Amino acid sequence: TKPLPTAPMAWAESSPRELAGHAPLRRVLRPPIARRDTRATRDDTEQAVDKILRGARRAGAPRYHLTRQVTLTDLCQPNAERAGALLLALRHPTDLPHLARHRAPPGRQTERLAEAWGQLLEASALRAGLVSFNFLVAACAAAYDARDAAEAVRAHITTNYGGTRAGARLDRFSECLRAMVHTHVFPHEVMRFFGGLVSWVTQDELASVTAVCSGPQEATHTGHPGRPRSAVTIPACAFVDLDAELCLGGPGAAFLYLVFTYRQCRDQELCCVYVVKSQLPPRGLEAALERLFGRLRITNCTYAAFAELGVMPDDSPRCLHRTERFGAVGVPVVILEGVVWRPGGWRACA
Amino acid sequence: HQPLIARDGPHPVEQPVHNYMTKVIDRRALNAAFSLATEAIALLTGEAL
Amino acid sequence: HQPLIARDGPHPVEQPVHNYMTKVIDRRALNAAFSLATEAIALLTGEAL
Amino acid sequence: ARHETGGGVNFTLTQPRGNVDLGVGYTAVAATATVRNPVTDMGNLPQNF
Amino acid sequence: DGISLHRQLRAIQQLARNVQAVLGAFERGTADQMLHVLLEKAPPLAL
Amino acid sequence: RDPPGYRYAAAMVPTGSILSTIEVASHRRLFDFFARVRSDENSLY
Amino acid sequence: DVEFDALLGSYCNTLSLVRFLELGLSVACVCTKFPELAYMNEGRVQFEV
Amino acid sequence: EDTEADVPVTYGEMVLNGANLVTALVMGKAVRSLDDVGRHLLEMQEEQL
Repeated sequence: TKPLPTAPMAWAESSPRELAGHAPLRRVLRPPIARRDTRATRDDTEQAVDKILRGARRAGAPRYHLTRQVTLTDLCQPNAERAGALLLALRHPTDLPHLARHRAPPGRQTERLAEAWGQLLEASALRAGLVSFNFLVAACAAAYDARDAAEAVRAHITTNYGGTRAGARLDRFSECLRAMVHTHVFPHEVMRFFGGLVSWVTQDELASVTAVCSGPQEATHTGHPGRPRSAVTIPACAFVDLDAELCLGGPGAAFLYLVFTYRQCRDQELCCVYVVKSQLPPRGLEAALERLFGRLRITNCTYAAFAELGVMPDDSPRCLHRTERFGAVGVPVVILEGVVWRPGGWRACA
Repeated sequence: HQPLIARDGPHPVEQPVHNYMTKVIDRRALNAAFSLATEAIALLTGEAL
Repeated sequence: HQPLIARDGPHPVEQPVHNYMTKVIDRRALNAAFSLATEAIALLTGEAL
Repeated sequence: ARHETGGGVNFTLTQPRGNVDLGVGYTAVAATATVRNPVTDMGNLPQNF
Repeated sequence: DGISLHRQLRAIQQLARNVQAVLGAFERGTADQMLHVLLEKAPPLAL
Repeated sequence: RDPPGYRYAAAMVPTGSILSTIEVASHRRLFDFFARVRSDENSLY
Repeated sequence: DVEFDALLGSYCNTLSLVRFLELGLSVACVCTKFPELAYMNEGRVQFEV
Repeated sequence: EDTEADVPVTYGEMVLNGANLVTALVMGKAVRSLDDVGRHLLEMQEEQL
């Protein structure tokens, strides 16, 4: 509104050459081709319409695609988990007891997934829903090494998620996950990336979750114009760098990847969810999965299954390590800053 | 409107005739390309001034 | 046209709806019969005068 | 909120609000007058386990 | 462009209808909630 | 069936208003050309 | 031959526009508008007895 | 509540005299009063909404 930063101030309002571009176009000339040679309210409602009319006088910023999806709140809880977490959508659940009968190698129990999932519908009642990211960490917490913060994820879930004995669902949904790998219907073939949390509107039994299926994170209309900001938070058991572990100190844009690990043994099967940050091409990633996760390759013939997640566009990608309070429990959480979401597909490595 | 000519028998008589056609307009276009260059955008825009 | 009433979620939002329709006439008639008599034709014409 | 779909363009409008019920003690009563159609036929349908 | 001038009108009204029919949904929208509110403050007479 | 859509230019200048308002689609079969629109549509123009 | 169809004239509606403040029910409400609310966190009200 | 009622006398009349005729012959259609619809599709094209 006519400040005194008058050098580049015109450039941020969209510039100085734009009036010069409009000088040869609009200011001059006769070309295209020429010839030869009622005290408070009203005006409060009046300045309300004036707050509408100024938006009609005129019409940089990137583009979004917001997605809404009304989802029951058994497994995931957008209430407990703050704005800026990952969300993972699921398929339809009744295809699970039939596809386990066919894709199973001979000598395995096909009727395990039909009963393990059947005891979660009987545990979540104590339909393509949603599972948030922080709920999924504590289910696979029994296969992470430091294990101090894998139990910190499990601490705030049983006490804060909407639902009676979500920890009973945790030992059932992880039993559902351990029934996935055994019955050969793999969990990467079910989980679908949904956007990061910007807002959610709940009700009885269900919630209207809004997210960002494509775009940046930090400038979304959150819904509350008091706080139009939202940063991405990931717990420290799933966050795996690859720049420090290989002395790769060179700057550049960084990529984000989801990574699953499988472990196929006779009634000793583990699950793990990792979120890998790297500067590597997606064609030059499976060699790194050979390097760290060749340990489960010897015991296993798919052993890993990954998917793209998004891009940190900074020449120096920026990380933070704080302990946010999920209710009354502090969990070590890696903070990612300025993430531009671009989804992708999955991959098998048999 | 076509004409006749009268004739003697025993040839059965011919009557005045008429003709009606319509036709359907057929449609075409033409094309030519004007393309500019980047620096020419900068100068006209006023950015490189 | 049809009015609206706004609502809270999680009801999917509803938009104004406009109903357009046309009706087609249906055709009828009436009937009545006037009949004269024979001789009454003669007299009016004047034939029997 | 402007979010385009289907080639169209959507404008969703929202008016945030708040409600406090400033009565102490019961300020409203709802009495049931009549009865319309009882929905469920009162039948004999046994249950199967 | 000559027709098109006739066409805007045919489009511009189609805002007027929508602009009215929408804002209406709020007035009628309020009176809705008061009911859905007052039905939950209110116990029945017999009780 | 020959249900020609109604003529918007003429209907732009109506002869007289309707009075009662009802959900119309409830009973269709009275009409011939019947159309619903959500808030606006492309063919109107 | 001469034939034609016809429009015997068209009829619109008028959406009845309703101010809430018209209805009797406006007695129950006490309606005071924030021009700025969504900024606000929990508001409170106080009673003494 | 009353005995003698007031009643209109005449019918209405729709005659094709005028430009509404030509379209019946040439165009093959008719509009009830085209001497008005035809008019107000001119002023509207100018003034307002």
